[PDB]
Amino acid sequence: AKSKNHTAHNQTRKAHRNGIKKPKTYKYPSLKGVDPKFRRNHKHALHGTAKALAAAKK
Amino acid sequence: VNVPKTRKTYCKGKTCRKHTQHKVTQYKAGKASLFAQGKRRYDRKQSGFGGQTKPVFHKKAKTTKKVVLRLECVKCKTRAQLTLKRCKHFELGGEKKQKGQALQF
Amino acid sequence: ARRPARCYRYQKNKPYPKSRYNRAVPDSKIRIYDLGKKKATVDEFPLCVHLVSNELEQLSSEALEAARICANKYMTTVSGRDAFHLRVRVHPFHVLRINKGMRGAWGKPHGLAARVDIGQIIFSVRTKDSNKDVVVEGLRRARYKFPGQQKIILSKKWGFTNLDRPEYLKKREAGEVKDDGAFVKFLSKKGSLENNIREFPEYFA
Amino acid sequence: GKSHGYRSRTRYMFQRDFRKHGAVHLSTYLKVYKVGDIVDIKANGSIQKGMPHKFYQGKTGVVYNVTKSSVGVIINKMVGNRYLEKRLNLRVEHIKHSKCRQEFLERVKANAAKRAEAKAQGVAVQLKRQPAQPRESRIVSTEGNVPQTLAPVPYETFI
RNA sequence: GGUUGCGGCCAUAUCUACCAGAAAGCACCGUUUCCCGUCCGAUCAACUGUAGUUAAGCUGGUAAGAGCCUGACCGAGUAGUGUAGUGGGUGACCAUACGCGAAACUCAGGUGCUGCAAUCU
RNA sequence: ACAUUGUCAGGUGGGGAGUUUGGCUGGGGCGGCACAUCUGUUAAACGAUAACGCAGAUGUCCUAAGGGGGGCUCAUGGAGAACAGAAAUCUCCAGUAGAACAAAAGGGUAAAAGCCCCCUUGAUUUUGAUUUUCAGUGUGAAUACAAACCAUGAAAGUGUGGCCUAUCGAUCCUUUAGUCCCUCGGAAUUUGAGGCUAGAGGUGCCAGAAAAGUUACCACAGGGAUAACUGGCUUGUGGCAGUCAAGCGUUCAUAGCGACAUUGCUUUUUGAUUCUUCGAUGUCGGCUCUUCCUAUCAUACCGAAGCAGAAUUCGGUAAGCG
RNA sequence: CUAAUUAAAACAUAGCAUUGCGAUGGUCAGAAAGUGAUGUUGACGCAAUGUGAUUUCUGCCCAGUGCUCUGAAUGUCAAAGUGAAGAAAUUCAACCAAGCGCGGGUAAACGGCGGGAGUAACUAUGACUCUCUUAAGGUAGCCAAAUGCCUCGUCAUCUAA
RNA sequence: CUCGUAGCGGUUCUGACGUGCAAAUCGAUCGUCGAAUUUGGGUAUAGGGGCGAAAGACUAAUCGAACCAUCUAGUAGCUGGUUCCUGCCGAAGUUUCCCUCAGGAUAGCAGAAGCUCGUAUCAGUUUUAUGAGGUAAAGCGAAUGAUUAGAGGUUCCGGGGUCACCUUGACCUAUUCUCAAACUUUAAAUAUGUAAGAAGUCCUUGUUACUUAAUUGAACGUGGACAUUUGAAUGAAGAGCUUUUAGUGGGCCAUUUUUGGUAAGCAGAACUGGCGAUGCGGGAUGAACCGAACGUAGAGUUAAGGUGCCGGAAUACACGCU
Ligand SMILES: [Mg+2]
Ligand SMILES: [Mg+2]
Ligand SMILES: [Mg+2]
Ligand SMILES: [Mg+2]
Ligand SMILES: [Mg+2]
Ligand SMILES: [Mg+2]
Ligand SMILES: [Mg+2]
Ligand SMILES: [Mg+2]
Ligand SMILES: [Mg+2]
Ligand SMILES: [Mg+2]
Ligand SMILES: [Mg+2]
Ligand SMILES: [Mg+2]
Ligand SMILES: [Mg+2]
Ligand SMILES: [Mg+2]
Ligand SMILES: [Mg+2]
Ligand SMILES: [Mg+2]
Ligand SMILES: [Mg+2]
Ligand SMILES: [Mg+2]
Ligand SMILES: [Mg+2]
Ligand SMILES: [Mg+2]
Ligand SMILES: [Mg+2]
Ligand SMILES: [Mg+2]
Ligand SMILES: [Mg+2]
Ligand SMILES: [Mg+2]
Ligand SMILES: [Mg+2]
Ligand SMILES: [Mg+2]
Ligand SMILES: [Mg+2]
Ligand SMILES: [Mg+2]
Ligand SMILES: [Mg+2]
Ligand SMILES: [Mg+2]
Ligand SMILES: [Mg+2]
Ligand SMILES: [Mg+2]
Ligand SMILES: [Mg+2]
Ligand SMILES: [Mg+2]
Ligand SMILES: [Mg+2]
Ligand SMILES: [Mg+2]
Ligand SMILES: [Mg+2]
Ligand SMILES: [Mg+2]
Ligand SMILES: [Mg+2]
Ligand SMILES: [Mg+2]
Ligand SMILES: [Mg+2]
Ligand SMILES: [Mg+2]
Ligand SMILES: [Mg+2]
Ligand SMILES: [Mg+2]
Ligand SMILES: [Mg+2]
Ligand SMILES: [Mg+2]
Ligand SMILES: [Mg+2]
Ligand SMILES: [Mg+2]
Ligand SMILES: [Mg+2]
Ligand SMILES: [Mg+2]
Ligand SMILES: [Mg+2]
Ligand SMILES: [Mg+2]
Ligand SMILES: [Mg+2]
Ligand SMILES: [Mg+2]
Ligand SMILES: [Mg+2]
Ligand SMILES: [Mg+2]
Ligand SMILES: [Mg+2]
Ligand SMILES: [Mg+2]
Ligand SMILES: [Zn+2]
Repeated sequence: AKSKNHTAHNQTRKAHRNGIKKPKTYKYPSLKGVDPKFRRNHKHALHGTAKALAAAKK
Repeated sequence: VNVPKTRKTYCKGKTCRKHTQHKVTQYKAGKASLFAQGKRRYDRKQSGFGGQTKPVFHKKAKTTKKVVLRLECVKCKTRAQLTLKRCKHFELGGEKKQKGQALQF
Repeated sequence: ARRPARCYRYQKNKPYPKSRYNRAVPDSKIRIYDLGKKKATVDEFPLCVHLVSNELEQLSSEALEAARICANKYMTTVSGRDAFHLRVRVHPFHVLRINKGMRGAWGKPHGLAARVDIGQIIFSVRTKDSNKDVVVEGLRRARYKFPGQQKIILSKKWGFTNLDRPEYLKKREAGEVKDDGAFVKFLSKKGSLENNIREFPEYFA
Repeated sequence: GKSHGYRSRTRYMFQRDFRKHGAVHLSTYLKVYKVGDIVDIKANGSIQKGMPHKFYQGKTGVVYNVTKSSVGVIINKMVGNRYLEKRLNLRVEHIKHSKCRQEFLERVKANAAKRAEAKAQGVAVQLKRQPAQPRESRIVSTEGNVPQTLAPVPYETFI
């Protein structure tokens, strides 16, 4: 049969019945997507920071 | 499509591990080689009555096949497989583009 | 044979002119836009009388030609063909479609129309001040050929110009006015002084 | 049929801003982007590599990754009934700093500075911005300015 | 302040015509063994600032210049537009109410600014 | 000691059997593909957005038309050279691109992305991340990296195909490359087979069944989600009116007419909705019989004439009566 | 003959014609059978069809498809059998029956039966003629016919119409 | 062979009847009536079979495949129906894929169960700052493309007219009228992105294999400085998170902007609000309009609409018009 193809009528009512959320950011994002050279050094630049912190407290 | 039959590509040959010279041939399939397991299963399943069991495909639509260049390193004989696009013509030899010459025929 | 002018009377679709997607436009039938003594100077005809549209509509190319014939025929038989300059200030550029059950509905070009705003001038006649009531009745008879409602506005400009009758006078004893073919060129305080001397030399006296 | 390609409907958007065609001027390549900087995405059509999709033209986001010629920018994209984090690899010639964040960061330096002489004396310096408050009392003089206007004008056609 | 090299913004710097430039730099200019490149030392390369010159480049000024740039209660609160009515009108469209608000035009003004280095009667 | 017979193998075999004959659709059929795509418009200045909307293009082409470097400026116009002119080559001036970039269109590009020359294969290997279509799946295309290995250039750099936006494909099976790696289950050797990682061979109805017709003898489940007859809306067309009056009507626009225009009326003609009806509103014409409308053929009474009379023609009241 | 909506022009028919078959057979049954029908038969028979009394005739086509042929014998040719290599499973090669392909015959087999142009001492008409394709290009006859859209063709007749 | 009885058939009345006398009769009118006649009994042929002077006819009122039982409660994306009350919450007719389009899956909308916590973090809104857009309008003596009309400029660009001429075409320069969904220098309104801080700013300097000529930068830190006017307005109804699941996936209307169409109670879009799913007051009447959304009552006041009479409410007041 002939049918109504497409409409976006009533689509923003459903989009706001459950209240659109911004994506809930965090401190310390994932290092996926970073330049792998920078992440590789950052493993060591934070390992040695912990060694210089844990030995200095004890 | 004109492709040179000698190439300088990377070799994963565990001794080169660098760009070496490669002799280039076009890849053809090779024979069906009965005693392949799906062929032996095809033989035991077509026997008897009820005729054809597996589908027999008909509505082919491609005018072309992608050409696969079947390379070979000149040093360690480690072969590669490169793939190009669909083309109605694939020329493996020479006959490079001479630019300033008069047309004919 | 032709659909009546009530069918395409109101502007319901966008401007659809002749270009590289239409390519089959049937040509208009008004092809003369200046009438009377068009080669009279600016000074011969100081009195501009206008036909102005009070309605937003489409004037058809048939209707603009028919009103042109009727208005030209009245003015020549009263004062002669060199007593006025009737300028049709409206050009039919809008192409109308026609479909000929509802399937494949997109149309093929039918006729030419001319979209006119409320307040837009249709006709303009410049003439002498003595020939004023002749021109009005020549335009008053041209109302009947048009749908909608049209007004006869006595302009305050001098002829076919964009400056009033006394403003044109103070520019005329002064030397900022000189003849062209159909119109009059004006002097500016701008550009090179040598070109202000080449043309317009009665000034700077 | 219908066409939904990558640069579809981008006829005027990726255009090159009249009498400013040609090469990219060198201040674009001398700008410095750090992670956390807030950047406006405006695609330069004369550079076809690293070019953002048409959804992100005019969007503003935060640099997260820095590579050789490209910043990684995070944009929030409304997809259905929520926003999704979009991570874009754009070269730095489609990217400029958001001038609002330069205007913010000076106000942070200003509010630090204004609170300093709030610590010398007179605490609660009232450093928050306020809207346009209603006007105060005036006394309008008339010396040389006697009030005069006439009436509405009549109807003239003035053609 | 001039000039040179490297620039930033990229015509207020562009274009057209005419006129000036002290010093300095820059330029034109002299030669072709070498390095180098050409049909050809015009380009390019190489050499000496030696034979000469501001003619050009180049800088600056002039122009009721063209263009470009800025401002205007200049158009104009205009065209358009958001919102409202059991407003008007047969309709086309229009008027009002609460807001937002141009562009073309027109006048006035202008015609590169500046960074780093180096040198200059 | 051949037919015959038993078994197997090739043919013949709609005589007989079973199954197949896509979808979108201003009803279905037909045509077409809007079925997988790209550019501009539709599309109403973020994005998204339909129609069998519109104007075009896709299933290719390329070892250069890919990568890098250097040099140069293109369309065209003006003036100049024997043949030679309007177009052969040569030389200068002007040239913001009016040219070219494989192919549609849009965008981009002037010491280049174009034209000429030199060198090359990065159109390479490996694993992730990302963008678009999006379920934030897949496929295709693309962007930025990173480990290599090369190209290239003096170098800074640039190159993971084509300046960018399209040019394409799952499981199963077959095949090839790689390791010479895993297993063949009593233990081995050798073939042979199976396995892992990466491609190929293809499904265009393009997320992908293996399939010719007709039915008026048809049948079943439904469907006014759907064609015809009616009613209703709309009104291209058909008819009937009106305004204006260039002209026709011996002179004289309007007695009677009337072009080019223009404004309406009808649903009885013919066209558009599939609104209602498929658990059926009995489908044309005729006959019979009643009533209604008036847009009046006649009859009654009038007005006009290019009405002398007779006969006509135009118009009014009027559906009483034929 | 459609019992119970179609009695007909449909079916049959004699006549005509075609085809197959000499019995170890034709045509057909049956699951098979030491089994059947025709058949208690024998070409003046049996079986398979087509047309449908009589008069008078049955034109042209074998290119298609079917049917048929003591017809051509390295084109294709399955299984079995033969040979080579291999340790062997296997791989290959040669030979290769019917049937297909090749050649021919058959239209009372199925079926088919044409355009453009110019031409006669009329204006066009076209015996004859020039090409395109044929296998043949509708002959004898008949017709707006129960077969012709245009079409209510044109003329005559029938009628007042 | 014929006329015509008995007989055997069944033409026409389209007769009667048509809940009949009758699931095929009755009556009249008819065909044929000595054979291919009519007929009893016996016998043979049986369902994908028979039999057929052929109608898909007949084979026990059954025939384009008899009848009986079983498999079988065969299958159904299709139609009907689906059984008590109250309370609370409460939709969708849209996305993507599917031989998908009367159906599924998937996301969305909805409920339930909660869990971790306790006004954090926010928001269908504004302001301030800062971008993006090329639509409405504007423009065309601005480009591209249309288009109007004269001016001035003299040429084997075939203007005939001499063999430098009233009767030149275009071209160039300055004017002029009119325009553009797939043109544009400009450029709104509405809509739209981001920011307005403790995950902050400042100082000191710790780490690293990244980066720099160089602890230089980069990133993450130690320690220290600043406390709710801690960095606009308004609100906040608790915030955040998880699991699982129903129905839906036919839509329709109105305002505004729209495409096609002459137009439509037409076919298709966008934003919002409705109807569906919804009563109440008004529009006489009506899914959608206006007003307003609903526990059971009482009193008051209103909305939209009204106030001659039906009919609650002024045959009120005022100025005119008809
Ligand atoms: Mg739907
Ligand atoms: Mg597109
Ligand atoms: Mg020299
Ligand atoms: Mg309202
Ligand atoms: Mg647009
Ligand atoms: Mg958009
Ligand atoms: Mg095109
Ligand atoms: Mg294609
Ligand atoms: Mg170069
Ligand atoms: Mg190209
Ligand atoms: Mg193009
Ligand atoms: Mg794709
Ligand atoms: Mg499978
Ligand atoms: Mg074993
Ligand atoms: Mg193997
Ligand atoms: Mg599909
Ligand atoms: Mg029913
Ligand atoms: Mg009457
Ligand atoms: Mg009468
Ligand atoms: Mg009368
Ligand atoms: Mg009456
Ligand atoms: Mg009566
Ligand atoms: Mg009967
Ligand atoms: Mg017997
Ligand atoms: Mg014959
Ligand atoms: Mg064999
Ligand atoms: Mg004949
Ligand atoms: Mg007899
Ligand atoms: Mg008899
Ligand atoms: Mg009898
Ligand atoms: Mg009967
Ligand atoms: Mg009867
Ligand atoms: Mg009874
Ligand atoms: Mg008898
Ligand atoms: Mg008897
Ligand atoms: Mg049978
Ligand atoms: Mg039959
Ligand atoms: Mg039965
Ligand atoms: Mg059942
Ligand atoms: Mg509720
Ligand atoms: Mg799909
Ligand atoms: Mg569905
Ligand atoms: Mg249903
Ligand atoms: Mg819920
Ligand atoms: Mg625009
Ligand atoms: Mg516009
Ligand atoms: Mg539009
Ligand atoms: Mg908008
Ligand atoms: Mg569905
Ligand atoms: Mg449904
Ligand atoms: Mg339209
Ligand atoms: Mg309801
Ligand atoms: Mg109301
Ligand atoms: Mg109500
Ligand atoms: Mg009413
Ligand atoms: Mg009322
Ligand atoms: Mg109570
Ligand atoms: Mg009362
Ligand atoms: Zn190798």
